[PDB]
Amino acid sequence: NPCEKHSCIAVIDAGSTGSRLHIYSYDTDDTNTPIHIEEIWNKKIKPGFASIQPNSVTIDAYLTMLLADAPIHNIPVYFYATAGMRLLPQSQQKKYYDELDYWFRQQSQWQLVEAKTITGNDEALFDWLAVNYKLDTLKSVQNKSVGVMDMGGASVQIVFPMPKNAEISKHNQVELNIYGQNINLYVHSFLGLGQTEMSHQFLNSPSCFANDYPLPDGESGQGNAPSCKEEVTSLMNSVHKVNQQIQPLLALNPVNEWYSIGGISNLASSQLFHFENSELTNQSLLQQGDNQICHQQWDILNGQYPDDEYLYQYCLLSSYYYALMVDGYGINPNQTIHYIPPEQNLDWTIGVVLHRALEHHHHHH
Amino acid sequence: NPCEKHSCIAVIDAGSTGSRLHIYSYDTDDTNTPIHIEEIWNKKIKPGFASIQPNSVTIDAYLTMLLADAPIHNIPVYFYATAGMRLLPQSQQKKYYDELDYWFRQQSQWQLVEAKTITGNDEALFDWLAVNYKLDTLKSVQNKSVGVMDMGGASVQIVFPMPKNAEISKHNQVELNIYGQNINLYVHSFLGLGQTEMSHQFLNSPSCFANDYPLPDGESGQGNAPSCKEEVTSLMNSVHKVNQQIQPLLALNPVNEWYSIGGISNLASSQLFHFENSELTNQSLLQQGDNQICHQQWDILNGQYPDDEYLYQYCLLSSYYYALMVDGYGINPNQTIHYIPPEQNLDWTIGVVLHRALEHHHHHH
Ligand code: MOO
Ligand code: MOO
Ligand SMILES: [Cl-]
Ligand SMILES: [Cl-]
Ligand SMILES: [Mg+2]
Ligand SMILES: [Mg+2]
Ligand SMILES: [Mg+2]
Ligand SMILES: [Mg+2]
Ligand SMILES: [Mg+2]
Ligand code: NA
Repeated sequence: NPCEKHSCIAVIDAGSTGSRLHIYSYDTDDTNTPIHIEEIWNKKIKPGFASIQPNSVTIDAYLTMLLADAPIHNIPVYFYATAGMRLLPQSQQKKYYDELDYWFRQQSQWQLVEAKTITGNDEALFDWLAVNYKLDTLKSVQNKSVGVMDMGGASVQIVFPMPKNAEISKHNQVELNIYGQNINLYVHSFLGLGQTEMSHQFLNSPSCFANDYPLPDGESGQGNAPSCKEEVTSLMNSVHKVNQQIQPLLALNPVNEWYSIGGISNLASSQLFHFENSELTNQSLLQQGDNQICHQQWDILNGQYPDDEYLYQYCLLSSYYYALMVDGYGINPNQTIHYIPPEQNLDWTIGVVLHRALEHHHHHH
Repeated sequence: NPCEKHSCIAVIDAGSTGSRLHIYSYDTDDTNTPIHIEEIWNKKIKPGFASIQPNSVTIDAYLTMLLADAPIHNIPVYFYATAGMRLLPQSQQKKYYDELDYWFRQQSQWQLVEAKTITGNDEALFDWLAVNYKLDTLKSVQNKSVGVMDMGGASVQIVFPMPKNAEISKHNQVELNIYGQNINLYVHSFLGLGQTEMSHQFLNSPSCFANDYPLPDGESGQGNAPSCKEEVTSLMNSVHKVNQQIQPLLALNPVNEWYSIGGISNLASSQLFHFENSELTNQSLLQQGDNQICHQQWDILNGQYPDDEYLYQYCLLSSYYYALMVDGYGINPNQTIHYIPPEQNLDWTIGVVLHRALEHHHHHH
């Protein structure tokens, strides 16, 4: 019974593809900042909260499915929705939260702190805090710059150390004080550039699918990762101006180690790829995707890798990740990108556990 | 009961935002081609079929809601899904159709002819047939070229007369013989360019929202339709190459009269616009959206136009329709675009009633 010996908190990541409940036990240091954070419960359900009908019956069944069987209920809960909910009209988001708030008003133990759609900049902050907590890089001032990417279904986040810059929007910068050190981060989220939303722009692009894959328009895949990559790069740069926004900042504030969470782990774990030590390079990702996936016959691939979820998109996703990281962020194709092993299902939720403590009894900072 | 006096057929348009059942009565001419087509039943339900959970309980409820109270059931039924279903994995589409097939197997009167996701090119053919049927332009050879656009949530279609060309893909050309005339059409659908999917790439663009509209990233709208239009044009052309594909063909094959169905009629019916005769020009649409919507204060607009669905997107949609029609298709900003009055809810379903008869007892043409 860990919550009889430690503080405990529930954090729900309500993302575009599903909601994942975490309960963490933790202790605190001399400034009442969480340490010894341990996950004691993890439950995920599908589909995304923004994808279910926003009526009482459906939302009530979904929250019961997510929460009722948790081992401890008398604890603070944060329900934070991300890019899936950001895509909806305000009226629709309000209907979801009104029904969710009603559901919690009928719960006598759960302590609902907040339920809301967070900005992609908050999500990026929590991404960086969660990964650095796990890497054990927060307790002391670092030799090296650690950058984090989160590759979601609807948005993608990038976040890295950068000194305050009064020429850049206040919304894209965060200063915090944690474990005795002052940290200044650049944060950005690109809504629409998550894998699900991006893919809906390229489904009839033959270069983005394995040979003979049946495209929606009745034509056939004819995969070519470099060509698909160039198409996705036009969405990255001509549309979203990722290069113009990110490249000059990384040039001035280089990152020594890149970590990624989200969907790269799922792709890179395919047996179609040869990666070791839970790390890849963009050049190897694009080359392997081109040679083993894009240029292979669809029917053969399909039968040969039967456990590979969204295998039909692996030519597209190899090309898209390279477009995003290389052509968008300007990362060198030969630079190592660490991905957190998929078994961990690491998300940003530990960031909430840490962040909520940093202002103590100041309520409006 | 019309169907005791006439042939009858049910056609379901299962689009990205909902499904609309029509039952038509009709007679036939001396080639057994439908004439005197009349709508005797129309029922719409939300949301889109591709948006409900694909299990027997939910699918069964949805088809029951859509079909059970129809006045006549012992007739052929076509269930044709469009771009909403095109966006999904093949496995997921198979789940939906396996459950739908099972549901129809428990029905003793409905005669399910086909239930499938049709290509955007098929949808574009039906778009042209349905509109030209309503305009009464099919029975005799036209001295005028009539073009049709269908502005959907996930795809948009364009279709216009074009003599058969050996240099253009067979998939984008259709020859038919109807009412004794031979008609040759160019058809194209752009998946990802329907309004819902398009909008997901611009939700954090301040130029695309009314002043002080709260964007997902925490920043404020600062509307400017020409600027928003140039952003949306980069998705049309740099990404989808609409201009390169369409403009040369319209240059060689001018359209004399443009008609649109789908979302234009919803937008243009707002009291923010001044249009007459159910027609607009792109020049006027972009100017009016810029000055009445983009440059206005969000809270004022929101309270002033309380019945306007998706009012918060009208600066974006004005800018996007211009980007698509002018910068994409190359239509002159001063060219009249007819929109079918919104009360009609005219879709492409009459196109199915006509097209199914054209090959008579030939089953593999
Ligand atoms: O809600 Mo997301 O899947 O992290 O873009
Ligand atoms: O399924 Mo659509 O809404 O006609 O693009
Ligand atoms: Cl298509
Ligand atoms: Cl955001
Ligand atoms: Mg996420
Ligand atoms: Mg292996
Ligand atoms: Mg439609
Ligand atoms: Mg969607
Ligand atoms: Mg009026
Ligand atoms: Na999308």
